[PDB]
Amino acid sequence: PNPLVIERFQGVVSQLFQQRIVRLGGAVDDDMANLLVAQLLYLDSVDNKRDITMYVNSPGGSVTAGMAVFDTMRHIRPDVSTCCIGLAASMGAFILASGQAGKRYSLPNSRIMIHQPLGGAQGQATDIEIQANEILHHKLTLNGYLAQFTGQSMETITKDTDRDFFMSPQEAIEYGLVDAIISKPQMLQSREV
Amino acid sequence: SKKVFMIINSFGGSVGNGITVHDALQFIKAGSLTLALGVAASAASLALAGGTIGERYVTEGCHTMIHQPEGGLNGQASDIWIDSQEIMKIRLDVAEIYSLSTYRPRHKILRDLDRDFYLTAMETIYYGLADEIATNEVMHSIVEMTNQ
Amino acid sequence: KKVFMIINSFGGSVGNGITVHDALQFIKAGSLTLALGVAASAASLALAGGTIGERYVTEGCHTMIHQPEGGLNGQASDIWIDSQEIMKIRLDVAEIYSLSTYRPRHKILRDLDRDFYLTAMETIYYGLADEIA
Amino acid sequence: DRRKPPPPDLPSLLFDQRIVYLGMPLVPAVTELMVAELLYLEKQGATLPIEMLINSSGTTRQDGEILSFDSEGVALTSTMGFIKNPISTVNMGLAVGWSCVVLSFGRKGWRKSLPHSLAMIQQPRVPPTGQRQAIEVHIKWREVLDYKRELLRMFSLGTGLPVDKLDADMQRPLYMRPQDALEYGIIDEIIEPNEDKAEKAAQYWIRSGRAESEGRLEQWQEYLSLQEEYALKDSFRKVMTQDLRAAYRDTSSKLLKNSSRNMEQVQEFKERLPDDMLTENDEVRLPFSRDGVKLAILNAECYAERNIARQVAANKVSVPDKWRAAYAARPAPAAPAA
Amino acid sequence: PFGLLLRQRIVFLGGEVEDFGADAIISQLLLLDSQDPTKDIKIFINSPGGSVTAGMGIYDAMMLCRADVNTYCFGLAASMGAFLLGAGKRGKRNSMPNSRIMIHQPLGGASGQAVDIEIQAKEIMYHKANLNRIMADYCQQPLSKIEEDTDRDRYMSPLEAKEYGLIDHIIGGE
Amino acid sequence: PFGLLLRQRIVFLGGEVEDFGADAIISQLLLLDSQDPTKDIKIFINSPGGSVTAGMGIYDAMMLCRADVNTYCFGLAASMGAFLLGAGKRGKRNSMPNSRIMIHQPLGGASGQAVDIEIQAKEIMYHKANLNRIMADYCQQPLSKIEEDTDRDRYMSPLEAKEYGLIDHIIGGEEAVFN
Amino acid sequence: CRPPGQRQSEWVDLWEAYTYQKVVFIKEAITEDVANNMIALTLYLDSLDQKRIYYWLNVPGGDVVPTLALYDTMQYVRSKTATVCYGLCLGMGGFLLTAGGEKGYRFAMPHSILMMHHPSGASRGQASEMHIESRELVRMRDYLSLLTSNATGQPYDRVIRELSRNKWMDPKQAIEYGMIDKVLTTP
Amino acid sequence: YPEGRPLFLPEAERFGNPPDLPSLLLQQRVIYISMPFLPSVTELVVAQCYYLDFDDRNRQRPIYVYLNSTGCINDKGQAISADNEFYAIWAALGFTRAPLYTGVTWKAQNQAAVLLSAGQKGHRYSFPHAKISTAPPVMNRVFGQAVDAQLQANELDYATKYYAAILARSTGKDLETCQKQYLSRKRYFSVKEAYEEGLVDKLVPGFMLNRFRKMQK
Amino acid sequence: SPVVTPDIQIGHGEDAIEMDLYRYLLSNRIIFIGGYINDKMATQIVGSLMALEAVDENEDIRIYINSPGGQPYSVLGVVDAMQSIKPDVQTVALGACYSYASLVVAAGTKGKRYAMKNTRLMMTQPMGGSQGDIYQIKATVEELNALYQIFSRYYMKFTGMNQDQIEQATCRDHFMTPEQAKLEGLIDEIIRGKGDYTVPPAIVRQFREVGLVDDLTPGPFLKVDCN
Repeated sequence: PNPLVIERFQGVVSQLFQQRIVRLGGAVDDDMANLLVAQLLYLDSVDNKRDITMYVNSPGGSVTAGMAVFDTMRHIRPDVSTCCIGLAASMGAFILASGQAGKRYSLPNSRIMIHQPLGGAQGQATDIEIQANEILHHKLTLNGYLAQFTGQSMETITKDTDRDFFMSPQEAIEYGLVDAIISKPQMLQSREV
Repeated sequence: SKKVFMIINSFGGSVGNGITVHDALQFIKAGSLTLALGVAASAASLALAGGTIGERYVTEGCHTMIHQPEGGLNGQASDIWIDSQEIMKIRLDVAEIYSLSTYRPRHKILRDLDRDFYLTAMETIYYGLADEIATNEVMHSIVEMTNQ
Repeated sequence: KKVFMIINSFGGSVGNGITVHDALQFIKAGSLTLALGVAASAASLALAGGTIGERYVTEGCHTMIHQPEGGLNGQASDIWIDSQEIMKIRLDVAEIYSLSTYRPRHKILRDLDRDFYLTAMETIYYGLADEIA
Repeated sequence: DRRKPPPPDLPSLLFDQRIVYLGMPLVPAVTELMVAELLYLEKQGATLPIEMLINSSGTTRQDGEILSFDSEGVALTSTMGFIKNPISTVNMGLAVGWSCVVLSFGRKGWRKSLPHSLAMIQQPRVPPTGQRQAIEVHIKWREVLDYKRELLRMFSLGTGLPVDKLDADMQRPLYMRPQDALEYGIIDEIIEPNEDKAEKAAQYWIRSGRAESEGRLEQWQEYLSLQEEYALKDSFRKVMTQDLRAAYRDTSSKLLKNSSRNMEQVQEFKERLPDDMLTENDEVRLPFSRDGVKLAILNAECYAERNIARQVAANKVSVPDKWRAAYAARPAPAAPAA
Repeated sequence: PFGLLLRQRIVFLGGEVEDFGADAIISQLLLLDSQDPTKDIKIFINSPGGSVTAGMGIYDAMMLCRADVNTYCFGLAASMGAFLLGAGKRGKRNSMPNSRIMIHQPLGGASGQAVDIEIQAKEIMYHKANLNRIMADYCQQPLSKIEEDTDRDRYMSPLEAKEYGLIDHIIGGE
Repeated sequence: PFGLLLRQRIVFLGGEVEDFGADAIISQLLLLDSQDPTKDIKIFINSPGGSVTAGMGIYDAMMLCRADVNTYCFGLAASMGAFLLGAGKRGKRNSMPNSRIMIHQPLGGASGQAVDIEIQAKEIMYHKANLNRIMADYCQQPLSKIEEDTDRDRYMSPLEAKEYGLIDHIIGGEEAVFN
Repeated sequence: CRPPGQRQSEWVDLWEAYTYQKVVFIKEAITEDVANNMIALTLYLDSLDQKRIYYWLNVPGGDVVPTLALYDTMQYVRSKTATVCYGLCLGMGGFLLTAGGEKGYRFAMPHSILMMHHPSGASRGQASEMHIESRELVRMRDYLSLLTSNATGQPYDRVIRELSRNKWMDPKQAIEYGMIDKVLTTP
Repeated sequence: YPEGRPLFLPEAERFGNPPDLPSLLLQQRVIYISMPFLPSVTELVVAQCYYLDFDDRNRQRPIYVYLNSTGCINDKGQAISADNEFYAIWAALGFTRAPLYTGVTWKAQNQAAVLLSAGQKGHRYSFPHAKISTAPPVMNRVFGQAVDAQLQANELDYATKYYAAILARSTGKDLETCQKQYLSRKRYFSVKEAYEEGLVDKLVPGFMLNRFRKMQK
Repeated sequence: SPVVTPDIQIGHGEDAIEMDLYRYLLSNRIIFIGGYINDKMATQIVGSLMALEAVDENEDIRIYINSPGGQPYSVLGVVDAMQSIKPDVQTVALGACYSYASLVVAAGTKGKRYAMKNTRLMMTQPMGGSQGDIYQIKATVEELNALYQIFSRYYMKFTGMNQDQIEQATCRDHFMTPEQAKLEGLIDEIIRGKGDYTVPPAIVRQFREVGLVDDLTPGPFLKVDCN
């Protein structure tokens, strides 16, 4: 739209760097992932002990663009606290599951959606089976990583990941995506007697 | 009308249409004489191999192009694994036709099917896709038997 | 002598269903309406417009019942005039169905609020058909 | 001959021989002709057979293009059930979606197919709604449920499989071979090629000499030589992983624990000895491989090139650079390193 | 521009709320929480509609604010702003006397495989059961009265919106 | 960035040569000659083509420069950058040991009136005749041999470009050049 | 209507079989190309015999200039005419219902949707020629209202006020307004 | 059940004239090509020589071939078709025992020009103001590897070897002479100097100028 | 990002505001390669390599590569300019590498080629297209053989393998894992997490080729027998 909304959005993101909060928004593309890799290594340089509250809100994106986002969080020295606001995707909830154990939070009205990665194949007959092995390399590693995060077995992951599966925050505690739920205490509502 | 004559001159299409014309020519009780003009693609060489052995004629300017069929579509992760096993099975299915009609080994068909392999008029007779070089006399008897 | 037609439609405006409705009652002889597959809102008007006792339906056929749809754009005044057009057309096709199903009219407007689908069983109970072929 | 005019074209010639040709995909323009073709043949006699050829991609294209709905496939099988004559259908090449449903809905015993034809069944495709309201999605999902159950109903009467079995294989697009369609219930027998054409083609390569003079003998020998080298390669891969499991069972024999008797008390009480259980867990017995075959003679290969190693004995206290875990791990007399 | 009022704890829910449009507002809602968790936060709503998965991220981010929440409607609240108008604290939800308030079921689309229609129909029924529970909370209305009103498009004036429970006090007088 | 190389008198000629990109290099070339007429100017050419009208302005700008010029060829030099490669001072012409050199005539389209066609037909021939006689000066090659090598649309490795006379030195000691 | 029929012994198309039976069918919209085939069909049946012509209309709208070409051919011929309505006649198609057959020859189905409104046009360019085409659209507006006032018996001052806005009629109000003559029953 | 036998000029003169203009030319044994070599138009010319050799009584009347097309190369330079389609034309035209009288109206772009000289020697008819062009053919858009460009180079290698073999039989030159003269560069030929080169022999039969007819009067 | 990408930068100071993200990272001798490698951004990477050359001649210039491919001559100009400078270059592979970005991470100095855990590498023969007449078809196959002969001896100098292993790998589309690329010599060190030692399915297929894992004893690996 108009760049005045973009200018007032660029200001509040710049204030989030002072509170050690990074932003993952929109579709995970190749250029946006390079903007997020360079912003994670800078927050370690000012302090290598304080956590980074990662904001995750993405409706999808590329599979190899989010693969650079995944392994850059495990090798840095402080832990990354990941939160789910609004909606998680197949490349969004994989960022949610890649956080530190005991510091993965969520809101009770957000949606967690997980499925197998999409794509396509086109070309010669040898180009079909090679490109099919690329997606199955992305299929088996995401199912292998999710079994270590949630603690479930290998066969129960691929039975739910093969189709589009939505998850509730009440059942995400029992399944293993998020660890806790950050919310204010409710009001003392009187019953109907 | 104990023999049929179909001139083969096309650039080819899908591999599923070339299977049907090959299976239909090997089913009828009458004889099937196949003559090619120009080239014989993946949908056309199955009709060249679909004729009976002994009356497959190609001219001096005739070529022959053999290649593996293309395809593919967009979908989920496990959906590409199903059709990639199908393209590898169709590529083995057309290799059974080229090994039976030309009496070639199965491992040497897939080596030539891996790339776009072109053939001349001389090496098509040496491979087994045709029988002899066509001339005027092999088609002068065709146009005089169909008059009665 | 007796007209026999195949009913098969999945879309189309309901205004054309009124043209084929009154054309079936213009024939002096009887009519045999046999629905196959899908029966839309324009197709169900020709299905209910046939003679009572000769409306056949198969085991796998379905009937789509919904209100009319239209596209309105322009000045403020002719929207209000055309708003009464789509309302009384929906009241017209309710009276078309009411002559065959023998039901009160206020219950048919509740079924004409949203999309309503019927299988082969309750089509006989709702009076759109007669028996199963 | 003078009173009867000849047919002007090719579809009118197949119409005179009572042969219905479905060579076009399932569009609404071609479905109104097939309900007029089958209803016309019923008025000419309810006892004459109807020949049917199937060559179409169904209601959708093979690449995923949605050109029509799956509901026009329901009306095509309804005329086959309304009619009362024997129908002999022949699958010709491609059969995707509703095209194999009308192939299976024919008379049992007359369903024919080519040996290289293609058959496939899958879920029906749904066009997008275009960002409409919320409550129409549930009615659209009920339209999916009525059309999916109607597709499983017509598929069950043509094959015989139950509803719960056919629904699980229909979630993914499963392609069917002509050799696989016999045990699945799609077709009844396989159309064979001409036996007179088979014996005349086999006798032509022997008399003309083209089966041996054009270098076919040197290339067919390499096909058997590469299959012999491939059969020698996986046999060497299998004996190495058998020695790994034999060395794994030898290292597991130097253990002093009671973890094996705890699983015996919670499991069944019959098979206290190693025996068969008639289930998934088929336990193999690898030390019981004493063949003693005097026919598999070793080739002209000498094994004197094997070097001499250190050959460290088993009674050693040398431990590798690992984390300490010797809390209850007592040193074995055959393995003091624990 | 809008930067002069951002320091005065004022946010603007302007335009059609998309996935990026909702990201600009809920990022500002936690900065005003970080600046002062005691002072009031006013939300100005002017939106012609939007998706349910983007507009649900504004509701829980507004409920995460420990301070008082003021919600003022300026103009149009079509099927998304009317839910956020009642989502504020009771006693602070106000509206102009000549604004239009439209309540409606949250929109959704379904395509792809037939097995996706299994999943897409469930999230619509989950969003319908979630929104009808929240809209019956601050309005003190039973569930039978909420579901029969949100089934179609329903425009309403702020006169009957006061007794319904969407607003609390009229600020324009009469 | 690009401004750090500008104060060290190093400019870049990247991308397709257009009319808007032509005068940007000419305007910064005369600024370096007015600042220091003794210090050399190093250029870097990476162009996959261009117009013959705007490409000659870069050649006249280097001839207008009183100071010596140094050229460097990295990436591509297709039909316009190879002409600007040899156009520098002899003895100060370097490049990458694996960069490609393409010597081919420029292209052009003709349409319109019948008198309009024959004007631009001899115009692109006069551009072909002027580009051949200019490139034959610094290469020390005869005119009949250099007018037929530009007709062949084949690239040139930098190994045979040295004895051809188009280039003088190769960065890398002339052993890293691969055939 | 794509399968043909028979006249007495040979195969003839369905719309041309009713042409020999002096029945005219109009199913599509009134455009410039289909109006050239209608006014050539009226002169062909007028030259053969002199009987009553039947017109069945399904017009959902159309242009103004080719509709007046078909209206003027009804009064030029020396034969009689009768317009019968089935389905719907919208826009200028409803004006052709009141073209001829005023003496008890305007029939309609009981569920026909009628529509009457003022005609329209569009022509831009110079400001001086905009005054000339405005005089043409004004002279076409009142002349189309004068023919509806004489055929239906309505006053002229009421047609200008009512048909300037959107107006729709059912066959129950078409009897009392004088737009149709009789209503078709079930036989 | 009766056989659909064809009728020819000694038999179908009592059945009247043909109604359509291609059917008048088919009865006169004249094939007029006014369209470039598309896959739709190459199927009719194969069935045309199959019909002329089907039930002809004498099988010795000369077949007139009038060509006006771009061949497979358009005016812009790209390939709208491939050179393998011309191999089906010459193999079907030269099969019949009848001689092939070839004529040109306006143009013959690199595929119809080698068919112009491929007719019967001594009867190459031509208009006195036509254009003839012989250039080596091109290939369409092919996206492949290094070995894919080598096999496409072999297809054009057989194209120049087959086209020069026709010109060596017509003009009476060597195999390498026709590759250097014709199949090297995109050149053009007029009507007058092509007779000295060996492309055409004479003009169309019955040709006479309207000004030369006024000089006789 | 489907509609727009905002400027993700940080510049903060007590007195003055600093630059954006990519300008600050370029001052710390870190170059980023993103998007398609065309002729436009090829002068950006070479021009920044000459910018940091004049600043310091001994510090290690670091280049971060994340690109799905690029132009074959534009990716050729960044390699030979990187090998003709004084200091060493430490390359870090990001995201994926498709037949051109795998060359620049293999073109680094020995001991400084660092690849991550989930990086995708690929090596193939270069592609191209035929154009027009046979004088240009023969110029095309001589150009594709020239690009294949140049890229063949590039891997011979940086990895030290044989030319028969390159022709068997670059014949078809071959994707390599960093655990497999460490054996081939493309990289020097594998980057893992806090004890992250997961086995990719390319090594499970490699373990099936040597005979270490069977279908009866799958071990603590992922399932691979679902073919």
